[PDB]
Formats: sequence, C-alpha cells, structure tokens
Amino acid sequence: LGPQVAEGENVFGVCHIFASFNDTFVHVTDLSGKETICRVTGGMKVKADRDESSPYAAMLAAQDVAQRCKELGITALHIKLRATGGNRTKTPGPGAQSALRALARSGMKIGRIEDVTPIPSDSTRRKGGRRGRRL
Amino acid sequence: EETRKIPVPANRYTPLKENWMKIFTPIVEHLGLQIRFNLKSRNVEIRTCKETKDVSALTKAADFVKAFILGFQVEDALALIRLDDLFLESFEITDVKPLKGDHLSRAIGRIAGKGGKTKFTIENVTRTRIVLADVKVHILGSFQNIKMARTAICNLILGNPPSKVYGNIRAVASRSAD
Amino acid sequence: PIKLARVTKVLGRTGSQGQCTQVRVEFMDDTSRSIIRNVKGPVREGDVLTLLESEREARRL
Amino acid sequence: DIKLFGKWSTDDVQINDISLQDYIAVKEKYAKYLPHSAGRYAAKRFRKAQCPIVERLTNSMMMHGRNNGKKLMTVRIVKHAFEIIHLLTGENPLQVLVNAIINSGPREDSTRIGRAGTVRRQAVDVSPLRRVNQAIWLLCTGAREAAFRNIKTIAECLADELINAAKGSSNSYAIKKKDELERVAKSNR
Amino acid sequence: VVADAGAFLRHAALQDIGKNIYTIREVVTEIRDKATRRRLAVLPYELRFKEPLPEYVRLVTEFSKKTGDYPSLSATDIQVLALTYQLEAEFVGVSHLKQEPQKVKVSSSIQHPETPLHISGFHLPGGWITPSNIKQIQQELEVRVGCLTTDFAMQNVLLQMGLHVLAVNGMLIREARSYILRCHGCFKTTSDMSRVFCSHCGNKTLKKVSVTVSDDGTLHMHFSRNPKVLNPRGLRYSLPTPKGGKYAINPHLTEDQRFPQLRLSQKARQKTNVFAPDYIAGVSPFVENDISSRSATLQVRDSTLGAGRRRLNPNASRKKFVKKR
Ligand SMILES: [Zn+2]
Repeated sequence: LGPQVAEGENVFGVCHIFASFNDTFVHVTDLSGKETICRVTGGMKVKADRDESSPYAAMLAAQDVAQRCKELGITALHIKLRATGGNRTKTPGPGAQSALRALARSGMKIGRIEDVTPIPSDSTRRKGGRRGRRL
Repeated sequence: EETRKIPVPANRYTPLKENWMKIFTPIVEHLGLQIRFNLKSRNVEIRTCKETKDVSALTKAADFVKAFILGFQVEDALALIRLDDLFLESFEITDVKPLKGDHLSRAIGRIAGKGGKTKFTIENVTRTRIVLADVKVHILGSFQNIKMARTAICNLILGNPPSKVYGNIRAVASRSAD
Repeated sequence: PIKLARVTKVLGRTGSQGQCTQVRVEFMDDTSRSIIRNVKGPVREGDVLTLLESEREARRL
Repeated sequence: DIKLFGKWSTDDVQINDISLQDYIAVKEKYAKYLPHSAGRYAAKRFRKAQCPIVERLTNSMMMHGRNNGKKLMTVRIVKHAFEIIHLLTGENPLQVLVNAIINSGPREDSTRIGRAGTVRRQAVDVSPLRRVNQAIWLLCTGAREAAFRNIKTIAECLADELINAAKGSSNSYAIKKKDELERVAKSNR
Repeated sequence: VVADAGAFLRHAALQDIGKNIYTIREVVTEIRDKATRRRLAVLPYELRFKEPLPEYVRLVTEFSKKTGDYPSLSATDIQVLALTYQLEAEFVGVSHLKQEPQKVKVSSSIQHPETPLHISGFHLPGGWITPSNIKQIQQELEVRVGCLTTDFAMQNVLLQMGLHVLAVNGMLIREARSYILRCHGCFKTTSDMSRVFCSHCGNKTLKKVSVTVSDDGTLHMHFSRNPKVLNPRGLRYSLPTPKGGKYAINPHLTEDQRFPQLRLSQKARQKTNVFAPDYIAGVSPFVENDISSRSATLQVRDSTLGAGRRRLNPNASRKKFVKKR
C-alpha cells in the first residue's frame, strides 16, 4: 500500500516538527501539505503533563511516525522546524532537535532542513506584562 | 549521499579559521564525514561519504559545528559529538522582559557579572555552557540542566540580585539528585 | 540470567561515606562491552565479578 | 604429601565459581598441616586473601568476647566439625566448606547514597573478597546462634551449618540471611 | 638522509627509505614531547650520531648571512645543514653545487596577505576534506642523500644552494611556497611567523609577504599592492603613564620588556577533553570553572584570548556599558 516507485527513487514527505513550550508535534504531510500522513504529540506517548515536552516523548513520537511512514511507503522527509513565534520565542526547542535526531536514526533519508517560525514583522503586545515573564 | 550546510557570520570567520583543524579532524577521523568551507556562500558543508560508519553521525557533526558558530568552544561542542543527551536551547533577552536601551545593557551585565564570574557560577552549578551573544543567550547542556540554567538567567534578567539567584540554584541543584 | 565480569580499571571511591568503588567492567562473554559499575568492598586490578543482572549502568554523567 | 590434620586431602577440592577461585586459598601451596599459623596477614591490604581458608574459619570462630583469645580451642573445634562433616556426608569436608562459602556469600547488596537523611538505598555489586569474608562471618554466626542454649556441641552445629549451606537448603542461617539481603537489594535497585 | 626534529615530532616512519640516517645529539635531546621520546626508545636503531668538523659550519654560516635567513635559523639548524652538506661533499661530488645565491625578483599582486589560499578545507567557487585525504594533506607535495626537515628557512637556504630535499612523504620536493614576515621600516625579512617585533629595528612592523623557492635556486617574493595593508589608521593614540607593581599591564611596546607575572591557576587553564576513556565517569560534561582563585578576581586571561579586541583601532567607539579588560 503506497506509491509505485522503483528502488532508486525516494518518496518525499514534509515533516512539520513544531516544538511548543509545552509539547511537540510531528506532522508528516504531502509536499503540498494539505493532505496529512502522520502526527503524534508529546502527550500521546507519555502519560504525564510534566514530561509532555521532554525529549523522551519527542523521540518516541519520531520513532512512531517513522514506523508509520515506513508502513505507507514514504522513505524520505523534508523538515520544517517551528517554534511558537509571533510575540513568543522564535528558536525551536530541544524537543524539536530530539525529534529530528530520532527520525534521523530511524532509517529516514533527510531532505531540506528549513525553519518556518512565524516571525512577525512588527508584533502586537507580549502576553506578559511590563514586569516580566518566566519566573 | 546527503549534505548539511550551515552559515557563519562575519564575526565567527576568524575563530573558524584558527580552530579549523580542531573542527575538521574529529568529524573526519572517527565519524567519517567529508567537510569543506565554501567561501563564496560562507557555509560549512558536511557530507556523507562511503567511509561513514553509522547513520545520524552527520547530524552530530552539524550540531557540533552549529554550536561552535553560535559561540561555544571547540571542546564544549565536541561534547555534543560524544554525548547523546545534549541539546542547544537559546532565547532572546527581551523574550521575558521588554527592556529598552541602557536597561537592556544592565541586564546583559548581570548575566555576566564582574569578570564573567556570575556566568561561570551558573556554569558550575547547572553543569551547562552559556554563550552571551549581543542580545541572545545560548545554553548547552542536558534538558533538566537547561531548565535550571534558563531559570537562573530569567531570574537575573528581570531584576534579581546575583546572591539570591545563587542560593536558589544551589537549593534546586541539591533537590535535583545531582 | 547471570554473566561473569572482568576488571579493566578501578575508577574511584564514591558514595555518601566513600564506601562504594566506581570501577570499569569488561565481560567474560568474549565481547568488548565495558560498563561502569559500583561495587561494595575492596576491589583491585585482577578481580572477577559476578553480575546478578548486567543491563544496569551506574551513575554515568 | 601435606594433609590437613594429617588425614584430609586437598587435591580433591574443586572450585565451582571462578570469581571466588583466586581468593579461596586452599588448593596447592596454601594447604597446611594445621589451621594455626600465626602469620602477619593483616599488615597490608589484600594480604588476607593469601591465608588458608581453614585459618580464616578458625579466626572468625573466636569472635565473641569470652572466647576472644583462645585459638587452640577453635582449631580443635574445627577438627571435630570436620569429623562430623566426614561421617555425615562422606565427602571431603574441605569441599563441603568451599561449597558452603560459595553458596553463602551474597552477590549484591544495598548501600546508602546521598547525604544524611537519604533513606533510599541503591543496589550495588559485592566484591569477591568481601563475599568470602561475609560468607565466613555468616557461617560462624549461624554456628553461634545454632548452639547458644542446647545440648548440641558447637562443633556439631558448625558442621550442620556448613552442610546445610553446602547443600543450599533453606535451613542454614547464612542461606536465609543471604536470601534476605539479595531480596532487599532486588527490591531497592 | 638526515632527520630533523620535525621528522620525529610528526612521527616519520621513514627508516626504510634511507640508509645513511644521521642525526645530531641535540636534535634528539631537546625534544620534550613524551610520545615521540617513547617512540625513540621503541624504534629500530639504524640511526647513528655524527658531529661535523667546523669548516663546513663556517661556510654554512657565511652564506646563511647572505641568503637572509641567518636570524631565522638556530644553531642546531646550522649543525644539521652542515651535516647534510658535509655528507654530500663526502659521498657525492662537490662541483654540482653553486655558491653565492641568486637575486630575488619582485612580482606583486592585488591579493590581501590574509587571503585563505592553500588552506585545505577552504574553497572559493571541489575542495573537500575526505577520510582518504587526511594522511596526504600535509603541505604542497611534489637520490641517496636527503633531509627530513619541515622548517621553511632551512629549505629556503638549502634549495638556494641546490641540494635535493625530501619530507616525510616519499617523492622529493621541487617547489616550496610559504609566507615570511618583512619589515617595512628596515626591510629585513624573518622566517619566524610567531614573532611580531623584528630583530633589527625592534618596531612592531612585520607584515606578511609570500615567497616561492624553486629547486633550481630561484627565490621570488609576492608583495601585496593593497593600500589596506600599509594604512596608518589605528597606530597613534594616547598611552597611559607607565605603571609598576604586581598588577600593572603595560601596552607591550617592546619584545623584551619585563612584565609582572600574572598566571592563570591550573584549574582555570584546564580544557576538557571529551575522547578520554574515563570521560564518561565524570559527574559533569565540562570542566568546572575557576571562581575561587585570586587570578579569577584579578580577571587574568590567557594570552591567546581576546585577539580581535586588540585588532580594533583604539581611536574608535566601543559599546557604552562595556570595558575592554
Ligand atoms: Zn625593522
């Protein structure tokens, strides 16, 4: 079940790895991105809200997605990394790095590593006050 | 054979040139990856050849060279070569508190302290490496250690004096089964 | 399952009261798998251990 | 040929576990006529591994305070216990002693890590020298509480403890204590 | 086939290619690296020690003063050069060799002296460092007697004479391109790339100039016709009054002025090595910093540290809230 491709050529999907500051999403989609293939959160692998954004949950998520994509015939993935963006922080967290490495171990050819974080041109006001944020 | 390209700024060209042997030797010796530096595109290129021992070594080398470009020492990113459970988390200094001008500079000062001492103290307690780019903070360490270091740094850049931060991080490091 | 062991290098004295010895372990199963383990009592270069279970790794990092 | 107490052979003794083989010192050059030697054996670290194991059993038999200096009594009790072992089992009593030491010593033990107040223990491995030492100590202690207030002579009780530990049955004090220690260590990890 | 200190320092297993293996005692006794001294106690002993009579040493000295490399070489370098000269005279005919070397010709270009050409990893527009090129990237690679020398100045004077030289590779070298430092006040050239004050006039004025030496005996020098090199922009600025004591750091105006001793502690100057077999036993991934010593409070730094700060011109604008040590 999958594309009818010779062994020389690879099937490309686009893996959106979005690491929010509470968990991590692994969302493999079409090259267009409209039709999806797989997605497992940090929360569907570990049964605790404390360890939701942990690299353990992210790497288990990446192995689950890699196995599912081997089942459906996709052999290679382009990578579109993401942080929360906008007013929030712009750098993808350690969970995104952990998911990327874990899907790199799991037999996947890697295509283009590209960061799409929604950087504002000129943002609205920060969620925190004037006093500060994050302890 | 796949490749990864990472950029280098103008202020990291000379550290790249001086430390070049110490960068390319560990990548090609035991990881078995081709490496070059394109002067036209200003990119470090890392490639997989037939001599590559295992998969995902190129990701390890990419994290190593990226950490060196962000401002870390060559041995502190050779730690990323050897160890598996190490990450590179970074944030802007205005991400937690909107600081304008001179206030912002003072915040930078109380990440460093006098002689850098405060920064080194955190590096002694959290077992991390912190790099202060001009308005950026980069932490290299384990995930829990990154959390402790970012808690200390965020406490410093919203107003807390260094002694309170030292006491808090020493209590947390005592509680963290270190 | 029980597997016998080898001593490659004595590493140090750790523990609360300095009672445990951190030591490198080679295997008698003709493998080069060296694991760091904590032992209780006096050990020297030339000892043979008896690991009740070998999947455990000591306090590394 | 050198025979312990003039009658007991030492070449028939075989070591089952090779980790304790280099420390149970009984086989060829370490066989003596009598358990009594009075040599300087605690002068330097690991020198007591070179000691004949019958001398170790004798030296751990004088432990309690009222017998704390009498060694000729301990060696004659060792001789009598070897007689009891030989008439009960029929084997070489040195082999029974070695099997008891092998089956008595715990392989892993709990220990305290952290600071004063840390009430959780980590399971660690046990050194072979410490394993032999604690096996001898537990066998002698089993001989002690096996013969406090009863008609049975302590030579008979020492022989019974040695035979029960060599057989591995759940009757020896040393076997029960080893099982308890290993279960506690497996529960802690 | 004479061996310099660079052969044993770079671990040249080249005893098989040669048969006249001759070394001085001072080239083998001055080595401080423990690994190669251990190697010398293991290596097969076909080398034999030989001392030159000093007429060859005299002649090597008077053309060392003529080739412009006499301040660059040391005494043991002169001894090794006299050794290979006297064996070439003893075994081979002496008439093959020309004395009083030729005149250098000038050919300048617009390239900066800091252009990173002939660096193995760097590539302009393919140049790759591969696992199959590590043993071969040493230098520009190209019968009975030879040398095992890596220092450039000896090679420069030696090919000015005309003896064939070899390296830890097999085949001999015909062309040698490298860099020298030239004073633009007194026009005296030095082959020592480490030094920053010239030996003749003592000013901090040495600048990089590239040189190429042929096997025939022709030296030629490439200068840079770039005005950025000879620009007096950040050279004049106000200096503070000279200060003494245990903590003064003077602006380093001469090569031999007496600085106070301000050394880093041993805990401060340990860098972590990660490939040690006992590294994983450590409680931390990195070496603990020094925050307790007196050298930490005095903000003592390593000599190699902060090089780009010194390269900025002092008559410029730093950031408002920073202090430059
Ligand atoms: Zn000059």
